Amino acid sequence: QPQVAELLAEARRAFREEFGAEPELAVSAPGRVNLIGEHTDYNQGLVLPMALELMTVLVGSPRKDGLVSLLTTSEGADEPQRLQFPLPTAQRSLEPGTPRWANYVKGVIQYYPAAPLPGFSAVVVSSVPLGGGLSSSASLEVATYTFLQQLCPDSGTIAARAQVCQQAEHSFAGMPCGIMDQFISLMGQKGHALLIDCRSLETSLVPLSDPKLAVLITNSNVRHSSEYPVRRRQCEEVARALGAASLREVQLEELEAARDLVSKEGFRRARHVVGEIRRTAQAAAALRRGDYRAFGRLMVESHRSLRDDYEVSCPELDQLVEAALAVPGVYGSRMTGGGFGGCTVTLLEASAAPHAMRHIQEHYGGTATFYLSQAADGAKVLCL
Amino acid sequence: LRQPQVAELLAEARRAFREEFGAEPELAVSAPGRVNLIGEHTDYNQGLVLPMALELMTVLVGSPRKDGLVSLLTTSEGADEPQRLQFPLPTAQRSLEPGTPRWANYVKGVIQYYPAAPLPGFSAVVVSSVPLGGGLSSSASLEVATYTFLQQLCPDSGTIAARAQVCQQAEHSFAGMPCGIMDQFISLMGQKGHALLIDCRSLETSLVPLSDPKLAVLITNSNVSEYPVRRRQCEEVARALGAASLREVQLEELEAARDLVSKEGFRRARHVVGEIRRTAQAAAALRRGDYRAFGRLMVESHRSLRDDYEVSCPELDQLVEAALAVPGVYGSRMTGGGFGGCTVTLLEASAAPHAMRHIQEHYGGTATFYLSQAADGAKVLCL
Ligand SMILES: Nc1ncnc2c1ncn2[C@@H]1O[C@H](COP(=O)(O)OP(=O)(O)O)[C@@H](O)[C@H]1O
Ligand SMILES: Nc1ncnc2c1ncn2[C@@H]1O[C@H](COP(=O)(O)OP(=O)(O)O)[C@@H](O)[C@H]1O
Ligand SMILES: OC[C@H]1O[C@@H](O)[C@H](O)[C@@H](O)[C@H]1O
Ligand SMILES: OC[C@H]1O[C@@H](O)[C@H](O)[C@@H](O)[C@H]1O
Repeated sequence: QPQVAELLAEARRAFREEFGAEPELAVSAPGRVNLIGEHTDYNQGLVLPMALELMTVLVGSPRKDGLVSLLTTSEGADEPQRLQFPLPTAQRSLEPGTPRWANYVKGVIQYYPAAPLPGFSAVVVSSVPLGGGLSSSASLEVATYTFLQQLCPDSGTIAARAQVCQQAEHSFAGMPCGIMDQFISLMGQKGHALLIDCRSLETSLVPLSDPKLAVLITNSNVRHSSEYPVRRRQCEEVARALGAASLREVQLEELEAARDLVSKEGFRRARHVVGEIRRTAQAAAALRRGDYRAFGRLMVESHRSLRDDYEVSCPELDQLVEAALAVPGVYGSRMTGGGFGGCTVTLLEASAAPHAMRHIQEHYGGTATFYLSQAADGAKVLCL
Repeated sequence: LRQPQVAELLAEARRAFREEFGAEPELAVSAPGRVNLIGEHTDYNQGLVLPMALELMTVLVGSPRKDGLVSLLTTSEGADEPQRLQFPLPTAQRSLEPGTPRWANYVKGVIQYYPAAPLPGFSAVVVSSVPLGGGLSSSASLEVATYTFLQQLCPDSGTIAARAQVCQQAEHSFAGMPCGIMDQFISLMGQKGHALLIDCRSLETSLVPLSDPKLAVLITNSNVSEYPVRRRQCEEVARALGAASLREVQLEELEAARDLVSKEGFRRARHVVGEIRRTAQAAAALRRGDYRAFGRLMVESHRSLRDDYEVSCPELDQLVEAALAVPGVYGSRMTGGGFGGCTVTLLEASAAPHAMRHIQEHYGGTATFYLSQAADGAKVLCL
């Protein structure tokens, strides 16, 4: 996978060809994979993501124009890959429009809490596959936010940055996500997974640094997204039915006692959340002591839960997981992200990765892409 | 009440570097000081600590040299004279040695133990808003700033923890101060708006949010060793009880071994076992926002540090008592090694102005105040 220096150079060449000068500021923000703890973040639960070596790099310079001039080199983006617009004012504010990819940067600008924000020129380069479930969106948003910090440093907390980037995805991209993706992109540490408590936003670094251990990401290359807001609504319905603020304050037994207060579908939805939250806490402890096969088994429980109770999996994802579990050296595997496509995360012995890639691909009714990634750092400034 | 900003420090550091070396510095770096909310003298006992990084800071600017020489200048007034120094890099033949001035030992030690090569010569000026000798770990601030600087000359491979241990080894061998890992760890690991619960046995770390406009952290500098003796006693008591460190001992088991240790040694161990338990309790109190409970654990810590560990002094005890009389104050205690230094006070934000007035008026000396938030750890500054 491409490294920051190679990407930074690509962004510099493109900025030169496009604007005639060298960029003055450089910034990067990684993608992410969730090892376990799915569909718990908007339930104030626990998550265990790690930052990927896949990355977004932004280079640029301030302008006197009050204008924003943007260029992205990613081919999978909505055309046109270039866009320019004036800075928002108290009079007129930015508006979500076309091209779609620029809405992510527009939103971060609109909700940035510091002033005065100058105009700027910038080019975007990325090794994060757009729409593949590794949070290219969050990578883009956090990169933009980190870039704006160079033009106009902010005062508030890191959590505010995550919430600023999340607000943008809500209002300008129309996707009501949780804080997880933005948070891991901001808070990742290389050679570590990040156990995130989405109620208190307290953070715990769980070491992930074993040359014998590999994390295999498999993209199903499918994306069937309209049920995510439906699941979010169901969980809230069950929390009200039980007189609770969120499903995090609910454990299985209390859910069992109140079975008749919620719908049958609602009960299965809540059962995943309550069970995933505990599975996540168990996986963090298992990972601290190096119990990889225990962690792998918790990964498979998560997948079963996501497949049957939460119903956000799909045949492609299910087929990928089973093939992965047939390969020797695999500790566990499951879908990651929202579901209905996207990627599969697999914990396995590093030596088994080549064979795992061959076996998974051969038993998959479709084209599969693979990324072998280590735990990486979060957003950072790059000195040019 | 006083606190310089990063840009002001960076600008001050370049002016000094320009006046001294004739060119603009090429590299810039920063590393914060620290205040320990609770968990004192437990770190080298494999215990728990709850520090936060301060807005008080060391900024280092410099550039590589072709000389193979190191040229240093610090503008800190409390620094050992002379504040200018030049010396050659360590070689396979001759290695650096702790000499004079004392302050140069901190950078020399980090240089000697830096794990990467080849290290070029460099010029650098140090500026700092951390009071030297005030208990906010200016030493660790200087070391971590240095380490981050050398990473610019020659990036390292290892982990952040490895960087902390290099800076800790430097303080041991070149400063003659057998400290624990806490100060180096927080200077590298701090995150703004967060305290760091550090398990000094396993090095597990938790970022605990500290971001409440209703809550203020008041640091009081009294403006005023025995440390290696305390570390020795703890080791003396741990072997006597057949344990690797005081962390594996609970209060009741220590009472059984009363005849196995000296009277002083028993009191030392009683503090550690109780401080470790208080630190874990204070972190839990913080998660639920129970500031009153957190303040009480802070005051118990001071009592323990004053009576059993005896690392406080009359000035600190006077500052702590005055602070506890102020309404809105949750608790107060000494921080750092002791025998002087600063006092940390958790209080209602609205009470800060009165607390500073009350403490100052009832203190037999001139006191300095810092109203600080949890700050970020070491970072590179792009010039
Ligand atoms: N580097 C980039 N350049 C331009 N647009 C981007 C970039 N990264 C993401 N986007 C926009 O965000 C989208 C990613 O949306 P999403 O479905 O959340 O995928 P992911 O799971 O990768 O975040 C793409 O449709 C794209 O338009
Ligand atoms: N920025 C600086 N410039 C010069 N000397 C410094 C600087 N920071 C620390 N020192 C030196 O480091 C020492 C700090 O020692 P220490 O007793 O640990 O105090 P603290 O509690 O502030 O770390 C001082 O004795 C002083 O010589
Ligand atoms: O575990 C499901 C996750 O799905 C992601 O796509 C979403 O952005 C996150 O907020 C989280 O809900
Ligand atoms: O709480 C006592 C502390 O004292 C400091 O001076 C020391 O550097 C730290 O490592 C820690 O032991």
